[PDB]
Amino acid sequence: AREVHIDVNNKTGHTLQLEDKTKLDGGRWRTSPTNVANDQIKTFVAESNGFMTGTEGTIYYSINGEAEISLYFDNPFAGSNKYDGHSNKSQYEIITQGGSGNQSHVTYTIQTTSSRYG
Repeated sequence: AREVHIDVNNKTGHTLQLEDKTKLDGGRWRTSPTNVANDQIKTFVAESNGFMTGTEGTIYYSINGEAEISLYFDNPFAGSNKYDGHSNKSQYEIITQGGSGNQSHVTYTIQTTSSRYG
């Protein structure tokens, strides 16, 4: 019973549309991902359900015909948890901070990309 709690914080300027391709490679959804409104935070939760396995998956969101977001999480059996957030268009950026442990928590902040000085 490893669990992964997921906060998705939408700061994109648009609605995050959940894509059907969203998938759990291991485990099950206690609370499953939904669309998330601009300037909104929602929490989704996944449960590991077997012997010496863990929870692992990727949530995919669409930014209104404009871009694809991928949020990966892994709370393995033994090991370090792993997480990543990626945007297929340079105009969006994901901040990823997630927990260590067993009942773990990760927050993905989907934001507008900033321009770096000089």
